[PDB]
Amino acid sequence: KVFERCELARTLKRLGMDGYRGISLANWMCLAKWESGYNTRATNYNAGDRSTDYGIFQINSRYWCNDGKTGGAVNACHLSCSALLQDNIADAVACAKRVVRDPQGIRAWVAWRNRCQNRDVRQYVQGCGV
Repeated sequence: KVFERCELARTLKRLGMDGYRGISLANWMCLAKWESGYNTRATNYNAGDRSTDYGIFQINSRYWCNDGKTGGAVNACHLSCSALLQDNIADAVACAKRVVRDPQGIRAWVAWRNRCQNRDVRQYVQGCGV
C-alpha cells in the first residue's frame, strides 16, 4: 500500500515510534519518505552483494530478515522478509525498532544521514495532528 503522509504519521505515533530510542516521529517520516515513498511493497535488489531491501523502511536481508537467498545472513528481527511487504506495518515497525537498538541508531540508513540528518524535518509531520 502507498500511505498518505498524515495517515502514516498517525499510524507510526500509535505504534509508539515517537521518541523511540531518542528518535522523533519526523525523523521516521523522513526515513520512510526517502527509502520507499511511503510504499510498503517496495523492494530493491542490491546486485553487488546479493541482498534485498524490503518494505516501507527498506530493511536489508543481510542482517534483519530471512529471504533465504542472501548469503551469510542473519535474521535479527526473527521474521521472513515477506513480513515486510504487508499493508499492515506492525511487523516492519517492530523490526525498525530492533534496527535502532544497535549502536548506530537511525544512522544505520545512509539515506537518513544524507537526506534527513541536520535538516528541518518538521515538514514531514506538519498538519497531521500528531
